[PDB]
Amino acid sequence: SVQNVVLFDTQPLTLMLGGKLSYINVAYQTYGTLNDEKNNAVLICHALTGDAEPYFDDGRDGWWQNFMGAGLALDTDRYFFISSNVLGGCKGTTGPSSINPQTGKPYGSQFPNIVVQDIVKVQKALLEHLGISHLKAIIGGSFGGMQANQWAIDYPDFMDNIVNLCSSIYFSAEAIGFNHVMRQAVINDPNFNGGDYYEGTPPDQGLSIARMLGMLTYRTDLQLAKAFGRATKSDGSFWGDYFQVESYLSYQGKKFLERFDANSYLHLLRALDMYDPSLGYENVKEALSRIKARYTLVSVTTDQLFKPIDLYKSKQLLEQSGVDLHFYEFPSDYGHDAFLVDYDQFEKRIRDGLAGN
Amino acid sequence: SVQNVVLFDTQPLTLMLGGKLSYINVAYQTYGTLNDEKNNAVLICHALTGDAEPYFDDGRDGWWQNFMGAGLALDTDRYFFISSNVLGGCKGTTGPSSINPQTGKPYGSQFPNIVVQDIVKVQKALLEHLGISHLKAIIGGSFGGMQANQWAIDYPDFMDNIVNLCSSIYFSAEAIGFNHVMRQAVINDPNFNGGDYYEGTPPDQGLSIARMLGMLTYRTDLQLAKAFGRATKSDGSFWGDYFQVESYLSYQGKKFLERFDANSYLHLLRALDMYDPSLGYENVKEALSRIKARYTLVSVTTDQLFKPIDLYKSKQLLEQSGVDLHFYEFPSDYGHDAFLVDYDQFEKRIRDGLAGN
Repeated sequence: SVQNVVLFDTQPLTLMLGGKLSYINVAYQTYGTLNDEKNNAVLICHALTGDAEPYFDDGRDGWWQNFMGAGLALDTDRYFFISSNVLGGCKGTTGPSSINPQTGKPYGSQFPNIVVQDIVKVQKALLEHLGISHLKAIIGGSFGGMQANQWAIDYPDFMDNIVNLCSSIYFSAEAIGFNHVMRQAVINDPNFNGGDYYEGTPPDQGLSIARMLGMLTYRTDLQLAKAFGRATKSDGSFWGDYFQVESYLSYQGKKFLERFDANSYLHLLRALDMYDPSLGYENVKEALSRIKARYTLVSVTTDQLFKPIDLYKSKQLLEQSGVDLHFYEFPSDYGHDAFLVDYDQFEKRIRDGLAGN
Repeated sequence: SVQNVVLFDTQPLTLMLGGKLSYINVAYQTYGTLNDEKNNAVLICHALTGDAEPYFDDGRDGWWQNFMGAGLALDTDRYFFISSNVLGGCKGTTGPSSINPQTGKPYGSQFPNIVVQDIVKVQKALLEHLGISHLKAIIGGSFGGMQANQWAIDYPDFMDNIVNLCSSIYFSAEAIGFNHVMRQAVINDPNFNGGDYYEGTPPDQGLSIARMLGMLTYRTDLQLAKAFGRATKSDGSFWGDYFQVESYLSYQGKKFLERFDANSYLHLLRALDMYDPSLGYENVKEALSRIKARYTLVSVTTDQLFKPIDLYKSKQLLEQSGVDLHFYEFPSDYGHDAFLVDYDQFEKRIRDGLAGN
């Protein structure tokens, strides 16, 4: 039961890469109870395909369901959580599928290019609307960790703690490569129509293929060996699903189409791979030297997307700027998805991160 | 200047998965001089996108150019090398782009499904034609290593030495996943026309995307970080090439179209991921227990496609069947491509492998 507010109505959002957006709807949810001191507020930043709803109490499973709730690491008895769909998203916050106020048709190909710096400005405006003037913590994994990192730079005294799970401050060359293949799969779909597909058939073939590729970067080869190995589908096909792992990828690629928009996927992939914490500052050292928060950074050693090399490059850059840094690492079969799955290994890191330990 | 011979004319090749092929042209090349004892013959088996020409002496660069020649690891002063394009290929040996003798049009969608067991039967027939009744060695990397492995099983006393570089006897679940995405990229190209595209526009979009994905599995993230890092293209585009790594992938994907056929790519991907040395035998242990050759297996520890987990699973299976096994491993920035690039680390392994050391 997502909440909504229209912002940037009387003054547009000026985007880092140029051009502007007006009448930005922000979809968001809150959980728990803000205390009298108002000192227990936590911002949750979602990952690439996440949305405003990490948790439900009524029987549904949110994207962080088993990590969140009464007495759990994301403790709804303790904190007041705010979670919002990013600018450029497709689950309520203004994105390329939204109606362009200037045309009455979806933005589509006309949606401006956005970066994490824009996304966090929208989140700041939301918190201003909600009357939250300081945060106990900001927490996010993956693309959400980049949002948390950017918050730490842009609003250095606004939060006590930053909890960055499984992200680096720069995306690797190889990871850019995967994003590139995913974008090209979408854009070369015969129904893409340059991004203006909303009045016709959507680019389902390309988006489902892109999603399958993304999924192959999110866990580990060991996890897939355990789940499927070389099990075969009973009546498979050579040019379709023959192995069980192929069946699973095809099923999940198709299921993804029910919940995501191709243009949003393109815009957020580019925000992710373009992310540069130095943008708007003299250089990265100057940007990171702004950070005053207690900063927790967690590396999964088996992550195949944000690999240890990237996490260590980030660790070094943060240390070089004198960040109050607390770095932790461990292996997980779940690789990049571990921050969403491996509660046993993340529980203490999250609990301690939020609390200032 | 490839040589050609038509085989399986008076008796068709019966394929493992059913159905038959007649009038199979085999494109091949020989190098060096067969000695009077005829005991210096070596079969080279090419990898997924390789062909019959690993070497040229006239100025051109073959696919194994810097490893091969006078006094080099693949020593053309010492051995008589035979190299042939695989069944299902597109560089001279009968494949889906070849004319179907029964229709006068390319096989296309009518090309039968093939496996490594079929490919090696064609190679055996070629050697019979050439009057080679025993080999000093068989050598191949990647998909070529699978061909070498299969030779060792099917014709156990036909060769002294087997040199298997960077392949396992089974493809992993994750690796199957990548093949699946690559196949779907091709098949969902608007010009694929179910595989019968030869009279129209070829599926260039899908094939170039598939190739880009393949390339991201063939080296290492470190190698890409060294080559490109986050360097940008001077006048890039958001939905096209923005980073230098993207430019490179797009350029190489396009260049690949000049030399490869989409249907061949599909057929060989399936031969690779379906490869099962137990096929036609009671089980894998029975199959591998047939091997009598001195068997060299090399693992690149940084290989991101045939990962150490797979190479060790293979090592164990070969040992369990009492194979005369000689296993070596080392890291390389070039990962799966190291057997084609990293001469410094492969030179001794190849030299020793061929010679019976």
